[PDB]
Amino acid sequence: AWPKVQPEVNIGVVGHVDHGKTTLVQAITGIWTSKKLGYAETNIGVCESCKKPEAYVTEPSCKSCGSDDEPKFLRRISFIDAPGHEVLMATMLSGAALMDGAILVVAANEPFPQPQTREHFVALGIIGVKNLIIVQNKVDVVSKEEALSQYRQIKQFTKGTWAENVPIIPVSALHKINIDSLIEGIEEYIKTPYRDLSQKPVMLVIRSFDVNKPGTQFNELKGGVIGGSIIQGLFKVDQEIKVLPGLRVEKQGKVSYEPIFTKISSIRFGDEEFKEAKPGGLVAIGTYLDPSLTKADNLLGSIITLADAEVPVLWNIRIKYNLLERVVGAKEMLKVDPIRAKETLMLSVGSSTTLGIVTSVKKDEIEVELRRPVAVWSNNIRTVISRQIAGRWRMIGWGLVEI
Ligand SMILES: Nc1nc2c(ncn2[C@@H]2O[C@H](COP(=O)(O)OP(=O)(O)O)[C@@H](O)[C@H]2O)c(=O)[nH]1
Ligand SMILES: Nc1nc2c(ncn2[C@@H]2O[C@H](COP(=O)(O)O)[C@@H](O)[C@H]2O)c(=O)[nH]1
Ligand SMILES: [Mg+2]
Ligand SMILES: [Mg+2]
Ligand SMILES: [Mg+2]
Ligand SMILES: [Mg+2]
Ligand SMILES: [Mg+2]
Repeated sequence: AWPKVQPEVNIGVVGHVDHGKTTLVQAITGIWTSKKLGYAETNIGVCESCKKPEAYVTEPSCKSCGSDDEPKFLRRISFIDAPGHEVLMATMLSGAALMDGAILVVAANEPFPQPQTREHFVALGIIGVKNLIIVQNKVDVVSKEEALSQYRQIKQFTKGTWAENVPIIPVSALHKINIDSLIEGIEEYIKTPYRDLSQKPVMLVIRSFDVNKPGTQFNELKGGVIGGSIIQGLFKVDQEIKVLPGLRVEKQGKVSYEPIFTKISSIRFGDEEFKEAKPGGLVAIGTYLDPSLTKADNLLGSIITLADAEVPVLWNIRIKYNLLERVVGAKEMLKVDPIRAKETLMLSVGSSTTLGIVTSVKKDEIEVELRRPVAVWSNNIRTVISRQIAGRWRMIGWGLVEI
């Protein structure tokens, strides 16, 4: 049979709203994710007797190509499908911190390139998720020649760009057409990255919940669960951990943050239990925390490390920054203005997003006073910078958080 193992790689699914991201994930995994960020897993195998791409399978069966032989197991993979709506760009940025590679979904029956087609694309480039496949979705609704016409636009768009040789794979997610070619492309272009498991364990938090059913007996109350993805190193059951920045405290008009210390009581990927958690997949860390602390994604944006790790938790940061020429996600083309002092910016760092006031601007560096602190677990940490333009937070640049 096939091993029951954790997913070993995270594939983002991004692109403009309604282009078919969620349907594409369902086409691949059989799972419909109504949750955003959405999440789903599948095993991937190959029938070694049969010809490709239909040799690739997402279940342990080669019936569809003749064999009663079991297909060779290749790996378990995970999809993170980001929301496409322009107002949800911050959520796309959080999710991108979790991605090892991405699929950019482009609807074949809409004029390319749409605003979030562009914004998601450049966001991926900035944060370095460059193992990209471009998927031309909804080909079922246009003629071959119309699809090809857009194909050459996509090629024109990526030319002269880091994505110049990114593959473009046409499919119908809704009617499940040419999905085998996408799976073959996933194996070819989105390899599982090398993981240095000696690095200090860091997990980025995107969810937290109280898993207790209603009216549950108080002696019966399970501890809080925290969901996210392990970004480096690995965690084990019964490891002493902390959540950073942690818990916000009133005290009584002056707000501060206190690290939350706890212990890993259980580890879970999907519905399977494990003893360890490594990079790849969305992990649910069980803890001894009061469920009231982890209710309703309360800890989104936090990180988790071992209890004794040294981690700066900063209310002021220095960023070595670069601005985009123009505001890519806007409908109307707009040039980005230089950072000005005393202007509030939105910073995405890991899975967190937080507002700050610019206290210093230089050609290559800004300093900002944060409304809430961020945990900075490493020296070269990419941040994405957004400005409120048009009543809406728009990506305008990026930087390195300098410590
Ligand atoms: N005709 C056709 N419709 C599709 C395809 N994929 C998605 N859709 C439809 O497009 C709409 C938006 O799909 P959805 O996956 O929710 O888009 P998302 O916002 O990017 O996640 C839904 O009505 C889908 O049924 C496709 O391959 N062909
Ligand atoms: N590690 C761990 N995860 C749990 C436990 N109970 C629920 N989860 C996880 O928490 C999430 C929400 O579960 P639900 O509240 O829908 O039952 C799921 O990802 C599930 O796997 C648990 O006892 N230990
Ligand atoms: Mg969706
Ligand atoms: Mg499957
Ligand atoms: Mg197949
Ligand atoms: Mg990555
Ligand atoms: Mg067609």
